Amino acid sequence: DTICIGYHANNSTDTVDTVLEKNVTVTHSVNLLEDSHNGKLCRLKGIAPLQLGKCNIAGWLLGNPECDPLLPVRSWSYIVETPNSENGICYPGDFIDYEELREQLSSVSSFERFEIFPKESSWPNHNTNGVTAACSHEGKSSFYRNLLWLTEKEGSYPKLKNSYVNKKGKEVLVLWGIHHPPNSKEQQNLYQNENAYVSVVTSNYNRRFTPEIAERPKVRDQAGRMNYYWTLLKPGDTIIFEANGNLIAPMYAFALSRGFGSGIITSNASMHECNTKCQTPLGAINSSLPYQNIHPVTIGECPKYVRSAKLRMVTGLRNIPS
Amino acid sequence: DTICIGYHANNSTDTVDTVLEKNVTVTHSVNLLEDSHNGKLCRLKGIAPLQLGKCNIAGWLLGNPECDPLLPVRSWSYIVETPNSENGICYPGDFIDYEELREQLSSVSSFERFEIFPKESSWPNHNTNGVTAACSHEGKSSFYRNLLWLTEKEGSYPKLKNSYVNKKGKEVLVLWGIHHPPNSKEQQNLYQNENAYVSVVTSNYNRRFTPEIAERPKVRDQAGRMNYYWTLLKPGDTIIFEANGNLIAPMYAFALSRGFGSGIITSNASMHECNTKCQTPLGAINSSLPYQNIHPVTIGECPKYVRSAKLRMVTGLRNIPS
Amino acid sequence: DTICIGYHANNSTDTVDTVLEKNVTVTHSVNLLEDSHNGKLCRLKGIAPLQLGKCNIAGWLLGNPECDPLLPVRSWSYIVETPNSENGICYPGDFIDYEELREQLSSVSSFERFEIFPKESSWPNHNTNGVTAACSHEGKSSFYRNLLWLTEKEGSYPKLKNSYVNKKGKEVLVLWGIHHPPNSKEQQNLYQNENAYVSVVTSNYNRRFTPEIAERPKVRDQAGRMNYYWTLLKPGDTIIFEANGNLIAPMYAFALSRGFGSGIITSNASMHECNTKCQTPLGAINSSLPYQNIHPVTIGECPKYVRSAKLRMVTGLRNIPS
Amino acid sequence: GLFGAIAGFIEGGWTGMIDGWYGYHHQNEQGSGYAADQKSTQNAINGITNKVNTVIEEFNKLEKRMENLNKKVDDGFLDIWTYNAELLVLLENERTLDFHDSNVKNLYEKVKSQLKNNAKEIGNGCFEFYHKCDNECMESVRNGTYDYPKYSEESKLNRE
Amino acid sequence: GLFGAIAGFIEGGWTGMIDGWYGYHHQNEQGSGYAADQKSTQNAINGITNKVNTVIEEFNKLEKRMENLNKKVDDGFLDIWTYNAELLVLLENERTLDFHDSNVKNLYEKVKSQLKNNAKEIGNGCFEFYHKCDNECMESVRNGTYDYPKYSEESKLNRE
Amino acid sequence: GLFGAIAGFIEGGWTGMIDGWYGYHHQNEQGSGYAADQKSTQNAINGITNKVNTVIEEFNKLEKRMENLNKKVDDGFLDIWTYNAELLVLLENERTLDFHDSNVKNLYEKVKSQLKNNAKEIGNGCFEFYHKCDNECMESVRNGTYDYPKYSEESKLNRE
Amino acid sequence: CLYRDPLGVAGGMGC
Amino acid sequence: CLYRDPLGVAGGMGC
Amino acid sequence: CLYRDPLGVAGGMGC
Ligand SMILES: *[C@@H]1O[C@H](CO[C@@H]2O[C@@H](C)[C@@H](O)[C@@H](O)[C@@H]2O)[C@@H](O[C@@H]2O[C@H](CO)[C@@H](O[C@@H]3O[C@H](CO)[C@@H](O)[C@H](O[C@H]4O[C@H](CO)[C@@H](O)[C@H](O)[C@@H]4O)[C@@H]3O)[C@H](O)[C@H]2NC(C)=O)[C@H](O[C@@H]2O[C@@H](C)[C@@H](O)[C@@H](O)[C@@H]2O)[C@H]1NC(C)=O
Ligand SMILES: *[C@@H]1O[C@H](CO[C@@H]2O[C@@H](C)[C@@H](O)[C@@H](O)[C@@H]2O)[C@@H](O[C@@H]2O[C@H](CO)[C@@H](O[C@@H]3O[C@H](CO)[C@@H](O)[C@H](O[C@H]4O[C@H](CO)[C@@H](O)[C@H](O)[C@@H]4O)[C@@H]3O)[C@H](O)[C@H]2NC(C)=O)[C@H](O[C@@H]2O[C@@H](C)[C@@H](O)[C@@H](O)[C@@H]2O)[C@H]1NC(C)=O
Ligand SMILES: *[C@@H]1O[C@H](CO[C@@H]2O[C@@H](C)[C@@H](O)[C@@H](O)[C@@H]2O)[C@@H](O[C@@H]2O[C@H](CO)[C@@H](O[C@@H]3O[C@H](CO)[C@@H](O)[C@H](O[C@H]4O[C@H](CO)[C@@H](O)[C@H](O)[C@@H]4O)[C@@H]3O)[C@H](O)[C@H]2NC(C)=O)[C@H](O[C@@H]2O[C@@H](C)[C@@H](O)[C@@H](O)[C@@H]2O)[C@H]1NC(C)=O
Ligand SMILES: *[C@@H]1O[C@H](CO)[C@@H](O)[C@H](O)[C@H]1NC(C)=O
Ligand SMILES: *[C@@H]1O[C@H](CO)[C@@H](O)[C@H](O)[C@H]1NC(C)=O
Ligand SMILES: *[C@@H]1O[C@H](CO)[C@@H](O)[C@H](O)[C@H]1NC(C)=O
Ligand SMILES: *[C@@H]1O[C@H](CO)[C@@H](O)[C@H](O)[C@H]1NC(C)=O
Ligand SMILES: *[C@@H]1O[C@H](CO)[C@@H](O)[C@H](O)[C@H]1NC(C)=O
Ligand SMILES: *[C@@H]1O[C@H](CO)[C@@H](O)[C@H](O)[C@H]1NC(C)=O
Repeated sequence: DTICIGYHANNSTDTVDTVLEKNVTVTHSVNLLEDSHNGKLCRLKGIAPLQLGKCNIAGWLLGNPECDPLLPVRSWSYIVETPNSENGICYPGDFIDYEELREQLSSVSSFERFEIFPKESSWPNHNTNGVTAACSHEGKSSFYRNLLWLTEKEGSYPKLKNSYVNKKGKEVLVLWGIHHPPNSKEQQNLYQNENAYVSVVTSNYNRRFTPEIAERPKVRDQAGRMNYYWTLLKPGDTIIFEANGNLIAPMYAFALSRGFGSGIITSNASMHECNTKCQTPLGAINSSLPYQNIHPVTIGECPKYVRSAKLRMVTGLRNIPS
Repeated sequence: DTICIGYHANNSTDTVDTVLEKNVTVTHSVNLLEDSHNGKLCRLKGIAPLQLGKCNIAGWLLGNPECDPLLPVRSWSYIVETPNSENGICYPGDFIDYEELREQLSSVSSFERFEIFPKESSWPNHNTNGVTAACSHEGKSSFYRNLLWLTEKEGSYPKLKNSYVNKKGKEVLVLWGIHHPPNSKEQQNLYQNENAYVSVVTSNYNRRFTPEIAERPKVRDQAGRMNYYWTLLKPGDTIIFEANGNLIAPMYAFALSRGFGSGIITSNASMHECNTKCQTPLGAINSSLPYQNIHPVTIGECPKYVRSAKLRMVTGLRNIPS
Repeated sequence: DTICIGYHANNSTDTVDTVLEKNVTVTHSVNLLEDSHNGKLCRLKGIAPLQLGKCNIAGWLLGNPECDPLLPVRSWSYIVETPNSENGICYPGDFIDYEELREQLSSVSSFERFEIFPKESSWPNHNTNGVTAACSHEGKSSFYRNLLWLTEKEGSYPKLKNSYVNKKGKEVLVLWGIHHPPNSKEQQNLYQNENAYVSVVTSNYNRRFTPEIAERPKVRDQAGRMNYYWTLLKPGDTIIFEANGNLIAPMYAFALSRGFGSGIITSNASMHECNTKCQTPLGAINSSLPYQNIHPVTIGECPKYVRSAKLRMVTGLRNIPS
Repeated sequence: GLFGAIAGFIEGGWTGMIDGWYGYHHQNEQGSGYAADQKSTQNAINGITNKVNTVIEEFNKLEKRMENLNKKVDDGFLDIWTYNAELLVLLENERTLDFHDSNVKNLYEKVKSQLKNNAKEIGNGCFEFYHKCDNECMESVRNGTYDYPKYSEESKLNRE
Repeated sequence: GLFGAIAGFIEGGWTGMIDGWYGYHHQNEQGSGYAADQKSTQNAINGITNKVNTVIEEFNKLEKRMENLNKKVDDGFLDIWTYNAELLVLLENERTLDFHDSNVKNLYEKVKSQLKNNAKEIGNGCFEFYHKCDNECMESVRNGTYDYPKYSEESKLNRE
Repeated sequence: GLFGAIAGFIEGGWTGMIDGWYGYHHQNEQGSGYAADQKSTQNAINGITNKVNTVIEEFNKLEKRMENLNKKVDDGFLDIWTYNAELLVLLENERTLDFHDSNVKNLYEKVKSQLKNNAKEIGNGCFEFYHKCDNECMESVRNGTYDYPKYSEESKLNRE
Repeated sequence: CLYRDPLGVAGGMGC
Repeated sequence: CLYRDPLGVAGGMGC
Repeated sequence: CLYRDPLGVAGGMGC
């Protein structure tokens, strides 16, 4: 009669590494690394992302005409640019502190787009119908939906002053532009005053702008330029615009709501009616395991990105069947 | 006759965690985590902190009248602002490169406040008695103790030029202001010259300033503004002020001594006659253990901050009394 | 008859540390820490570094005359400044965005220095022979080799305009200067026009400059100053210079080739005909071990810097000879 | 392995022991078969479960320095977490295999300590009884209640 | 535990052994009592002491990117050091308990190796002598100087 | 040490065993000498080799905040990597010494298990045979092919 | 059908 | 009263 | 002359 002590073996082919030995076959192991994605853009907490498509953040917020389908979207779980996000500033120029503006939008989960200065009541004694072929739409010259090109009327551009008081209970993003014509003749044809100025002031913002006339290498058929500026008007505060030329005035502004856990990613993936807790630019990934090697850029409740190709912990025994 | 081998047990209720098991009762253990503070602000190496109280760094260094009790303090182990640190710039405006100035002060362990430009000998043919209700004291209009409001005298503001040579053997912090009146009438009433300029130059600093007249939303009863500027004048170098208007001139400046291990914290705690090696904004903490979970902001020789609620190492045995 | 089980001992004096015990003598161990250097500057992949010697990056790229031996060097494995790297801006002034320029050069592995604007054909009706004693050479007044001091001719400084189209297939670094004379008399003697301007524009760069006349504390015998500016002209783009005074014009520019693994170090070590995979400012080091304690600044394929004085792993046994 | 049992003096595992991680094979007149030690298997599952749960818990063109600092931060954190993840898994895998080895060794020694000189220790994990050990006897060995005095006389006669 | 002694074949600890971490209980005609093994206790204190000593050694509104980079750095370092602290303590606690287990196991085996077949090994940490073992005999066992030939004949007669 | 053999029941090492890490010393009528156990030595070299291979795989004056953030990043990474390097080496050194201890212990137990009561276990790593064990016999012990039944009768007579 | 294995670190145990 | 325990990793040992 | 030790973690073994 005999009794023997022994241990379990099976047909597992799982392998793990240790410090003393590589590729040990074991009876049971656990993968610790998410290493697949579903190739889709998905909702977070039931909320879809804002897909800018062929537009970038500048084209969206200025209202580049080619971005009209974006205008009514009011809330999103993250912002998606494409490699094709080309429609931005259609009249060439510099977007001042653009990267800071993107950083601000990265924590915005919704906003209200509203008329800060109605077109036909805010700027008496000026023309408000300026368009340009650089911002075309339907093969016709057009302009930013959220700004307004003020020009002389009846050979005169009187000094203007207008103000807006923020009674939204939320920060208001205000954008405007300054036109820099290529030569003095265009300056006088558009704004009459050669030594024009613009002033924009809040309680905690102030800047003066001048025509800065200069002939530039042409971009999109324009020797002149338009610079773009923004500020965040805090609740209760007033913004004041003063000008005798060159102002590309605000028309629509944005009352901002802040949220946690948003961001901006660039992705070639398509939206589907899927749901995830963790989105990457390649696709959605699961969130149960501690690590992932799909992509360093993630949105949501996500595993930690690592470079590892394999992370596998043994739970069972060294497997020695026979 | 018998002999048995065994091990110690006792009445310890200490518990520790391992990888295989949680909450193991052991005969002896050591806490590795400082998890209490004394609720006080304390001295470091016998040196008390500078308590700005109701003032911030701007109010202290400009000499906002409400900060007069701070004027004679010459050395400190760290700088403490309160949630009530409100008295700062009393005449509204922008403090240019303020955050860099705070960063500089974070390594200053003492200074000498001295007269760089005596009031009644430095600015002949100008008035030096300008005050404002925005900087009130004893219910009377007043002004920064370290600056001087130069205005026209007998209907004239002649061009001024003065210089100071740094013979302190140490860097000298020089602060000044530029006044931007709300309208041209105040500009001419105060400084006579409508197209006034200010020039401030050292060997490695140069800046020109202009009136920048503009009507702003009122802050503290002022439609005008005052911007504040600073530079560090290196030993042996000269600073030169030139102006025909708008200069808020330096009167007192600071010869700086640098030290290691200082900093700026915000705290609601009160000073006591206690001594520590490690100060946090909640209170002083001991320094013997490797980790602490009281606060990430520390001054002195301190344990490392961690999020952990418990860090306890077993030294004795698994405790199995019976 | 007997048989015994036992283990190896020898005359090793190697010691290692464990968690329970320090200074354990073992029969064999491995050093994990590179702790010596060869005291030399060496080649990387057969390519020598650029030794700026007594010049800094500014003196090299502007062509300070005292840096003439550097002019023909076209490729390098890293850039070496010395504690004696003094020859830089010889006419005093500010080098705008200098640190960003250094950062750009840190990834340049070669360039082509070429004439962007030939001296005697680019600026008709202006003198091109301006020199200064602040930039002396052979005891004679001289000037930057890569820039050109344009001055009035026959009592006149007509408005100039010239352009360069980048057909290099690579980014072109363009440098220029703006002169700020000490007083209005020198301004008119040199450039005739008191209200002079300079304009520099590319497609993605634009800046206007003015004389900014001001008397400064003298540096290198100069009450005036010269500010230095640069931009990267992308392939296919055009740079345009326009001026009626004060322009220190580009003459030579640099077509840049980018590489990985370069950098800028400061070193007192001398070049030798040696080869390494890892260079530090103290000397070259080997690359076989995982860690090194020679210096945190390294160029090449290098071990990781640590503060440790000893890192030694036991491979053999606790050594108990007897 | 560190404790000498798995891939050691017990050279291989048992595909026939399907119902646990460690256990027994017996042979007597009533037959043969495998039986897991359920107590040691459950205890090991508890420990490995706790171990697994413990493990599973833009810049513009003139801002290149800030861009490179951001990249240094991202790359350095990634280096550290890749290192931490891979090293913890290697170390814990070594410890898990040694834990199983220890569990087998301890079970073997518990049987050896019950049987004393009422069985011969072969050295491959097996014991050959010096007395007839029927199913109740085998179960007493597996359950830690083996009665050495009951069989000592028969065994001493056979051990001779 | 890994070495099978603590909470293993020696099922519980001794509140009566107050003067050390590991040691002995004896019973003979002269009486009974607990005695720490002072050498193994002191050695363990030395090792645990070395282990403990080893363990105990603003932005403005247009600078949000720099503020967030600073926060990323602070948060990432905090994550890493919280992880490092907690993991080192878990790993070292496991190793400390296994160290104590090993120390008990080694002391048990040292006694077993001195006594050989002059005592019967019960399996609970205890040995029952086959000879009378007075206080000097017990002390020789505790001090590693037990004299097996001195008692082998008496023991063989009793073991029979 | 954890497994009790090195600097334990085998008190010291052998400078005379030059040809391996663990092994044997014998004495019989034909003479004496040291011989490494080549299998266990090679296996240990393989493991330690895998372990070693596993281990071996400006700002301007108005930019002080950015300069200090850069320094915080550099200093924090340096602190972390110095800690990681030193701790991994301490932990792995402890494990290496315990690995060698285990290897010696396992070799000792393999010999003990072959010899059974055909030899007397002294307790210092040595066995004294109850039968004459010539060079072929010694080699069979070293190679794991010792034939206990061949010598059991002679040994039982001498053990008496 | 024998063990409490809520994480499934072991297999089905034949049942 | 028995051991050198300068860190006090063990208790008072009854003395 | 006895072992495969490509890293040289052991000594010369007397040969
Ligand atoms: C690998 O082994 C598996 C079993 O091991 C278990 O599972 C693995 C993953 C691991 O956790 C181990 O630790 C576990 O022990 C195989 O899966 C089993 O396959 C068998 C088939 O042989 C299944 O069984 C049958 O179940 C039927 C329904 O209950 C019974 O009717 C049937 O009885 C007949 O056959 C047997 C002989 O097998 C006779 O003795 C009877 O008298 C009667 O004639 C069997 O009992 C069992 O259910 C499976 N278990 C699991 C957990 O899946 C696996 O085999 C593969 O997978 C199964 C599902 C089928 O697809 C097989 O054809 C296939 O080979 C092994 N894999 C490989 C590649 O060999
Ligand atoms: C927990 O146990 C403690 C003892 O264990 C030691 O300390 C702990 C922390 C740990 O390190 C263990 O490893 C150690 O072994 C208790 O503390 C002891 O309490 C006893 C009281 O019973 C104290 O003793 C007395 O000391 C007096 C002065 O020397 C003696 O006169 C007295 O003798 C009389 O009583 C005894 C019976 O106890 C008789 O046999 C005598 O003949 C005589 O009549 C005792 O010897 C001892 O000094 C304490 N040791 C320490 C280190 O403090 C602890 O008990 C608590 O703490 C003590 C201080 C008192 O407040 C107790 O009332 C109290 O219960 C235990 N704690 C709990 C909660 O039970
Ligand atoms: C430390 O020990 C070394 C040997 O241990 C080996 O190497 C070390 C590093 C470690 O890896 C251990 O694990 C290894 O086992 C010494 O090096 C050896 O020295 C001896 C000298 O005694 C050398 O041997 C001689 O070799 C000659 C050529 O083959 C033989 O002719 C000679 O034979 C004569 O001498 C012997 C007595 O030694 C007689 O028995 C013979 O009959 C005959 O008369 C020897 O065999 C051996 O080659 C060396 N091995 C190595 C690997 O270097 C080392 O000694 C030092 O180093 C050597 C090189 C010489 O410089 C010695 O003088 C010197 O002391 C030890 N070091 C110290 C400080 O003691
Ligand atoms: C482990 O297995 C993988 C895949 O089978 C193989 O690529 C690798 O080389 C193996 N490593 C070793 C050390 O055998
Ligand atoms: C996520 O896990 C589920 C199972 O819970 C699986 O079906 C799905 O494919 C996983 N998703 C990805 C992208 O791997
Ligand atoms: C450990 O004990 C604490 C407090 O007694 C309790 O909160 C926790 O749930 C316990 N954990 C386990 C695993 O029992
Ligand atoms: C610091 O330690 C001392 C004992 O050394 C203790 O009395 C004091 O309360 C501790 N301070 C805090 C804040 O815990
Ligand atoms: C270890 O040895 C070094 C050098 O011999 C010595 O400086 C150090 O103090 C020693 N440490 C201990 C704990 O003995
Ligand atoms: C690098 O290693 C070689 C041996 O491979 C050695 O000769 C040389 O001195 C080493 N260099 C330094 C700087 O230590």
